[PDB]
Amino acid sequence: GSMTLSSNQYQLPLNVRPYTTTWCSQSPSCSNLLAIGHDTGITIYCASEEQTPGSTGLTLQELFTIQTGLPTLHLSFSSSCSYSENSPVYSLFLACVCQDNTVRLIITKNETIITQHVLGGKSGHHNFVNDIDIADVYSADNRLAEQVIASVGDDCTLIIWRLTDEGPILAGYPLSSPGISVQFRPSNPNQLIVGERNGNIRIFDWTLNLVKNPWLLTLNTLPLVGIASSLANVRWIGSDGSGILAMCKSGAWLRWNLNLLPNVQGISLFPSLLGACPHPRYMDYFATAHSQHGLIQLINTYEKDSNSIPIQLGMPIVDFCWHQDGSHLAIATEGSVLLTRLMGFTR
Repeated sequence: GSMTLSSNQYQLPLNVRPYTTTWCSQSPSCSNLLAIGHDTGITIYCASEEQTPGSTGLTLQELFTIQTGLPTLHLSFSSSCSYSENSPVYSLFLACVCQDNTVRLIITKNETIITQHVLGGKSGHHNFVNDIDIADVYSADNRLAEQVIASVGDDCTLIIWRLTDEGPILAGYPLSSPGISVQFRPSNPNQLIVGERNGNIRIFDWTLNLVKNPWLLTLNTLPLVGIASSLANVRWIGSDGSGILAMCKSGAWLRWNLNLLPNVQGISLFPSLLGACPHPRYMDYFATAHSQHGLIQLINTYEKDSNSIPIQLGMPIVDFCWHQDGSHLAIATEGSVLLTRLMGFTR
């Protein structure tokens, strides 16, 4: 089944290859900002309402480009991003992964990198970094105590990198196979979830008091089901992280709510190289792409036979993400970015 929608497409400069897309949802004032990581940096767009009469849909305006000089492969905005008028200035805080296998915190005034912290050499990952996330930690004082960056790689380690009122604190934790996803728990920056290539799913409170088994809980997709039987990503679902959604590269997906099996399982119409993209408002929904062919399936976890395919492009999809409003998707192709509004989520 198809879906009613409208899409605008914006050409990227002919020499610009995109790698990653993310909305600045973590910060309320900046939630209309879209970042595209590409081969020489990060380009920031602002989504706003169209000016020509009779268009409730959003348009995209390119703002500026943060120069890095090399590919940016993964990217996450922090909750400290802010905007102020009076010459308007965006103050951005971005965690990212670059082609040199560094994990970074990039702090900006519009395009200008005022401060940059770079984790590389011997302190950082010793192989490809596959994913990154960032969380802001506030103490009993209610001020910003720490910014915490988590990253996982093919060196089979999880790195926790805290930038404190004391300076940096670095910690590495061993995994049983390459770390392919990491995400802090919504509403609980003390906890995170790690997906491993082999199907292991680590839940971790990094603040408790290194060992071989620091996890609170390890789930596992392997008995319930590079491209194989597992695993593309795993994500928290719900405002409080009351659920977990895991997606294998085959398209097999699993959901747990928080006899010892998952609450529900299924399989996407297509393989899922990038993994699942959970809906930001309706926890029963997630999107998954056939990235090489340019298809996106929208799956409702409690309604099987709902073969909903809102998107077919006839060209590969590089990455995609939901806008916080839950109606728009941003989709990067090899030479463009699309802004797509699904009318059924309207709103």
